[PDB]
Amino acid sequence: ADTIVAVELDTYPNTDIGDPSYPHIGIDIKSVRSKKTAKWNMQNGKVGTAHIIYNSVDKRLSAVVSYPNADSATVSYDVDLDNVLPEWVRVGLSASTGLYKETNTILSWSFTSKLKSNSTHETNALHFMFNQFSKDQKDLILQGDATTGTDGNLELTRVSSNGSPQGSSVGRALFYAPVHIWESSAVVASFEATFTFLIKSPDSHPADGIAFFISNIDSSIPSGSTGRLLGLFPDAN
Amino acid sequence: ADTIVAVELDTYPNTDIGDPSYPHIGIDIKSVRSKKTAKWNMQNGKVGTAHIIYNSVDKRLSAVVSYPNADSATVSYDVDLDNVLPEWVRVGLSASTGLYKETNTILSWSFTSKLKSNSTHETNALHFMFNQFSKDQKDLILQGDATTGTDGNLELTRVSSNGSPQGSSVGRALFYAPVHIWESSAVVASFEATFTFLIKSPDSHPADGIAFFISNIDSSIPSGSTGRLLGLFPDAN
Amino acid sequence: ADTIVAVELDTYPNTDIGDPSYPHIGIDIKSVRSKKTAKWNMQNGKVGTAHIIYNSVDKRLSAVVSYPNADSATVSYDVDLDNVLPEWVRVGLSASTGLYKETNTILSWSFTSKLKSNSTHETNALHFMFNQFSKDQKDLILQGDATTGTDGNLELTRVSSNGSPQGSSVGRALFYAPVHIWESSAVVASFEATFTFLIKSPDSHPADGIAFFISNIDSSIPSGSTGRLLGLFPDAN
Amino acid sequence: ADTIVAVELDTYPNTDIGDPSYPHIGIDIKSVRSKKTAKWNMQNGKVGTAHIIYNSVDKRLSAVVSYPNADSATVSYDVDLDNVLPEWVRVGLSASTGLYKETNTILSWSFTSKLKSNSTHETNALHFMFNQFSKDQKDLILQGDATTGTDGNLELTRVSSNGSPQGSSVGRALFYAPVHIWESSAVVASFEATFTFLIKSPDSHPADGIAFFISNIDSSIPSGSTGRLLGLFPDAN
Ligand SMILES: CO[C@H]1O[C@H](CO)[C@@H](O)[C@H](O)[C@H]1O
Ligand SMILES: CO[C@H]1O[C@H](CO)[C@@H](O)[C@H](O)[C@H]1O
Ligand SMILES: CO[C@H]1O[C@H](CO)[C@@H](O)[C@H](O)[C@H]1O
Ligand SMILES: CO[C@H]1O[C@H](CO)[C@@H](O)[C@H](O)[C@H]1O
Ligand SMILES: [Ca+2]
Ligand SMILES: [Ca+2]
Ligand SMILES: [Ca+2]
Ligand SMILES: [Ca+2]
Ligand SMILES: [Mn+2]
Ligand SMILES: [Mn+2]
Ligand SMILES: [Mn+2]
Ligand SMILES: [Mn+2]
Repeated sequence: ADTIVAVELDTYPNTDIGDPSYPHIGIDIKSVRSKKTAKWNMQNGKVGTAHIIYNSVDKRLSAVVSYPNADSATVSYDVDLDNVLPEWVRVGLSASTGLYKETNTILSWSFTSKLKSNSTHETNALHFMFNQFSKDQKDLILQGDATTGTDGNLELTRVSSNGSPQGSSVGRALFYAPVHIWESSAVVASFEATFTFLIKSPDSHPADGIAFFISNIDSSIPSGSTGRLLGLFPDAN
Repeated sequence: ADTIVAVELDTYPNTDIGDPSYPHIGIDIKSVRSKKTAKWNMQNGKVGTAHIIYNSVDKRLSAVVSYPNADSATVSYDVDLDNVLPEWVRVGLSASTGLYKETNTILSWSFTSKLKSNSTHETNALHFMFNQFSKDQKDLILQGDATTGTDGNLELTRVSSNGSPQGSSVGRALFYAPVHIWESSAVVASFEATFTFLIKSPDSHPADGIAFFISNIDSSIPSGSTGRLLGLFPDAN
Repeated sequence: ADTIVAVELDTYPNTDIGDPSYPHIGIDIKSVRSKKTAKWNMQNGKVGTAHIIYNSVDKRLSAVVSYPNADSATVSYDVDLDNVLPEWVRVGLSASTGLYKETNTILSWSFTSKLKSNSTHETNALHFMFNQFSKDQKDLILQGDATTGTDGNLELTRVSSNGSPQGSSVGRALFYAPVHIWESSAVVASFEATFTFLIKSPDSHPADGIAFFISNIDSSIPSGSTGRLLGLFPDAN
Repeated sequence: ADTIVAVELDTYPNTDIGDPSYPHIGIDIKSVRSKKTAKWNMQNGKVGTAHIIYNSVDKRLSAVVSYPNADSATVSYDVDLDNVLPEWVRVGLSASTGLYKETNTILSWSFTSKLKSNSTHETNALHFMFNQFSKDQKDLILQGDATTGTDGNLELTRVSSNGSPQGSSVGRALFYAPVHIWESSAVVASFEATFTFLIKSPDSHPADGIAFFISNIDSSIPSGSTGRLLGLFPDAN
């Protein structure tokens, strides 16, 4: 099984699996049943921004999602990631559709990770920024239905030539290099991620969502994870 | 005026104004009587590192002070800086000596503040890093007894040619440009500061401390702030 | 007299002062008569980008100006800036109008300067990024007619409430802190600047241009520098 | 295949394959016979720094190698990397020993590449910084005899437990993620690399050198590349 820590932007309430009865953002620690959720006023067809931050001193994972001239939704959860994740991890973006569907377009993604060790002036850092995706983006491992390059964007799920999102799709984009997210002798370890997205549905209920995730480096899409499982979990427990 | 938020590295216990009876690190929100403290095992004559972090989503000001392969001291306090500080501030380093003394040497100092406002990708940022200070450090406002260029370092308090710290000294170094640390339409505002210091005392009785502070842009050393007031407060209330 | 090194985006050919007979970009070392110029196809009413770069190893000052889906114009000049400029300098943007006029709007500006000294891991750095300007931008010294905050933009020259650029205007925006652009013991000193602009004229010939400049820290707009002198030079020699 | 661009720090003169008869630094464009060299006063047993820079506007690859307060060696060569390299590359460090030997220790390594494309503000960037290497450095591909974690450093060639370098050794360390160093619609593409090394030889006769290189992503050490071929070339043509 993979170890997944994710920040989900869930557009479809699967009441039967623990979702709140509204679009929401949530912190998922190894289960799709979010440990904390916040009401999110998703704006169909508009470009939004999600900011995710964590540092080993506060041990608080927080995320803010906003649309220009709208209020933000923010959710935080106290978690000591050194007890949940392996030392080396891969980071990525995941999305899915099921009966209902929506485009899960990523227009930009940036990430920064820093390990500041005990003997200062011994920081290790990794930062990558994507403001354009190209047709053959060799630094991204694309899984499932994910593709790059259409209008210089990353399409996490299948969308037809005429712009229509397809149902029962699931895809993930993971950055190629392993990330050292924590290490025993660091006095401060922190990371921040930011991505802009465009979710638009034709049908009355967009589904299923987008998630920022951190996993074991060899993670792959689980069998049966389309729909409500966001291409992250094998079951809904 | 002046409004001060400071992270103090207090080496002398002034139990009459609320200090614990041991060297400590504390978060000072407009008063020398720290809102939160943590015991600090100050190592006389060794170079240590202080890391200060804050972000408006968590509204938690945290500081870590370590020495190469020694345990670190950490202190955190929940505070919404938008309700304490002006929008525009100046950041700096302060130090003082009283009847007892020590060298308050700064070997490097860096700071970073970022404001990610409402609109997709509209970020404002400021970053400066000094790993060596020159005799004519034009981008620093030196107040009191602070000098630069002695061995490529910043001396916040008076030291004599022979390397001996003087009593009743106070000095502060402020970065020249005003900093926008908060703004009403920012989705996320955050800052990080790091500095390495060397506190050395001829006898085993150092006083008074070093402090990283954020103040109104027009701040100047208050009268009588040597000693226990760290060059920061006018009184001990 | 001030010492000015500038990269001009000149929209009006003042043939009588040495300009080429077309819009052009040029490297100005202490004189408005550019040491090198390149033909520039200015696109009225479109947002463009200028990138300026220099490093002490190559001692080449280069600038590229482009508009999306258009060819860029680039100009380079070999100059050892340590022999032209003071060690400490202020950097800014300047613009002017004369009989003919245009808006000289800056939508974003970012700058990075680094001094890497001999004993490595002793780099000094300064970076600031502005993607939004506010009504009271305290970290910018505005000179002449320059104002900030209209649509979160920096207007270097006067433009009426109804959006009309005015003639005989000149204004400059300089970053507040002095910049150390070179120093005797650095093994590498480099800087890069980037700004996006929107120049639109109602009249048949926009004038006069925008310039990125580096000057002595106390520089002020010279008397008679509106029009063709870009608010940078006292005469046209 | 393989296509190699490298900056070599050559400590042993192989006058038969074109080396000057002194230790030198050189720019190698697909051949060990450097296109340009500069004399290097290699200081046995001291830690030195190498800085490599390149930007597509000037199309000039420059390198500076210095030692604390000693004169630096500089070498520059005009080359359009878009005509030599694939779009996607891997960057790494290489070293070898032959009949004579030395330690080829890397103490820190950082790299930064940025692509500023046509559209206002659409920049892609990659930055990694290693100031300490762990035994399990998962984001580095180690080829040959290179190992990490010995004292927090990268040993590119074989050293014995007692600190003695071995002959006929070759090893390379490549950053895990492919790097986009050039792209057809980029207005500006640039990269900077810095690394600190320590070359120590038991006798006063070190060989063979260390080299920073950029290659096709699938590059592996060529057969017989120990010694003078620096683990980079198959032959000496
Ligand atoms: C009706 O159920 C189907 O569609 C929804 C919405 O798309 C998914 O959440 C769910 O997994 C799938 O089984
Ligand atoms: C005994 O007092 C004096 O010396 C101590 C230590 O320097 C200071 O804290 C104090 O303000 C000053 O009055
Ligand atoms: C016709 O001349 C006037 O207008 C032009 C264009 O605006 C300026 O360059 C010049 O300085 C001013 O004297
Ligand atoms: C005399 O030769 C041997 O040793 C030298 C120095 O190590 C290498 O350059 C060379 O390739 C190898 O053949
Ligand atoms: Ca759901
Ligand atoms: Ca005290
Ligand atoms: Ca002109
Ligand atoms: Ca050789
Ligand atoms: Mn959910
Ligand atoms: Mn105290
Ligand atoms: Mn001109
Ligand atoms: Mn050679």
